[PDB]
Amino acid sequence: MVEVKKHKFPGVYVVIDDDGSEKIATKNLVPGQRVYGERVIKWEGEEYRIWNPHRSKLGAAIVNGLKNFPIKPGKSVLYLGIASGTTASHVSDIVGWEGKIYGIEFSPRVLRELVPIVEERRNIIPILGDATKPEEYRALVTKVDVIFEDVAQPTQAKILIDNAKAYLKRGGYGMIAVKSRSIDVTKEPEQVFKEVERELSEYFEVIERLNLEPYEKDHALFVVRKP
Amino acid sequence: FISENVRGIYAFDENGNLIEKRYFTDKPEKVLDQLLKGEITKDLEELLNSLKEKGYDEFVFEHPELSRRAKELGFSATTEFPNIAGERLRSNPEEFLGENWFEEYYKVGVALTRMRIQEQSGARDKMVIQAIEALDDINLLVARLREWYSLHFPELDELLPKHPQYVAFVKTVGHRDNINEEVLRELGLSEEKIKKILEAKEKTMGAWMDQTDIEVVRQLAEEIQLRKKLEDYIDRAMDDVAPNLKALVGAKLAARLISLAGGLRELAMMPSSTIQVLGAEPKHGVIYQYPAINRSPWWQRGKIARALAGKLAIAARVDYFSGEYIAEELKKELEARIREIK
Repeated sequence: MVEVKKHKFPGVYVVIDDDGSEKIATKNLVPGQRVYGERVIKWEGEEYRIWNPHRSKLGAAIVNGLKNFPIKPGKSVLYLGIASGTTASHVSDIVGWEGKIYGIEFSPRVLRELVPIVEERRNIIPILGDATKPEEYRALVTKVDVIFEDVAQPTQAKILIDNAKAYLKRGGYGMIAVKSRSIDVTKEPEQVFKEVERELSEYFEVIERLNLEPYEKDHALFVVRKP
Repeated sequence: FISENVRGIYAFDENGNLIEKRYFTDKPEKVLDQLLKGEITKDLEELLNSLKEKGYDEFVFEHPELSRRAKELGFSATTEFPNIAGERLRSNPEEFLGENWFEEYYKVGVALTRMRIQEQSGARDKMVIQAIEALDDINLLVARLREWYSLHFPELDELLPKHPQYVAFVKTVGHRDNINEEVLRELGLSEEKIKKILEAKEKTMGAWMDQTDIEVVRQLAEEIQLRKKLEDYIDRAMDDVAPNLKALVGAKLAARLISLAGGLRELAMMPSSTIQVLGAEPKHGVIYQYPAINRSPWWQRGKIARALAGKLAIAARVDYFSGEYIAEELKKELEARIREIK
């Protein structure tokens, strides 16, 4: 048995297979185009991809049951971390040829691989950039609808806030996969997220503080809204 | 006022109507890489002038570097981000660009990346070791010029200590008697240095020469250029090979580490301990050149150095494999382990 249905969320699908368990899956927007060593599938003619959560930190947020997932289809999003393309290939699928993504991990060595992908997946801009220095790509992005930050920086807080104040339409949202020690290697995780949700919500409307155990220790996909 | 996009630099009135625009004459990917960074290109100057002869004295750019070089150019410039120019550009791409405006942010989005990103290469760590090895041989040539430009003029040496400030004199003038009070000003000399060198053409002893003069100038010509190159290639290619290792202790000590271990793999294969001493054996531990280790009393160094080696190791491992930039965390982690060492 290999059965595929719609999920809580737009452009998100759930599948159940021979082992009788369920796994997330996204509508691959590019037939036969496989990033990250995927597990893909095929129903009546469509190539739904397995959004394995060990590999992506959103897999987790979603499989752990996310409530507000501002990433609809059509919605252009800024993305601070696009790296190899993995945790971010899916989010191209969801968005659709009507949506947009400006992705921004700064190690060329890495990014360099996502460059091919964007040939057929013409729905992402592979910006080698730096998101601590926002101005420095004031010319290859535009006002987005969702900032999604996944960066091993320790100031994730003011990074999100500042990219936000630059490119995030009023009423836009924002999602920041926050590592605990990433922000403080001496401060207790529970106590950190209280300080993140604090600083963070001094500019935002805090929608939801979602944990990520047991896919990632002290990880926690916040979802801010810009009033 | 002034902002940028895939099409050109735009100019905006206090209320957001379009003042003047001008499209990129050279490849966008060539120009952005400069403006975005804060450098001024020919289109950003030409628009700065035509905006002026339209009757403007105020300027606001989105990058504080642009607007700092804008005023060392003459134009008074304030720097505010996001300025109403870009807040006008991004919020309305199609207005300016056309329907397919996105395609256009991508076409040029990609182009620029493929620029900034060096093609995958089997062994660039080896290319670095080389260029590091060279920068060591040029160190010797520079040391060598010293007594030379001086055989004919011993004074200078003490006056200009900084090599690049110094090689200025030779490269351009050569002979003691080629000295002008009006080319003494130019080059960057102070008033004191405008007499400390007008005391040159006519003061002190030194065996003038005419053929020698044009032997040494040929030496400074070839000294600058292998130097820069090496320093600048060693940096911009420490980004492909070991960005973590790099942002940890600066591309040089980085490159020195890769080299000292004779390749990347080799470095990666190194325990904290093997790295705490990689560098020397009265030298002892290349990594001790670290700012915070040096500024500290020997009794505390052994401790910090340990902590560095632990993070340099990681930097290597990831660098070896994936090169995912995790420097920040580690620089953080490290800065937090050291305050406890006090």
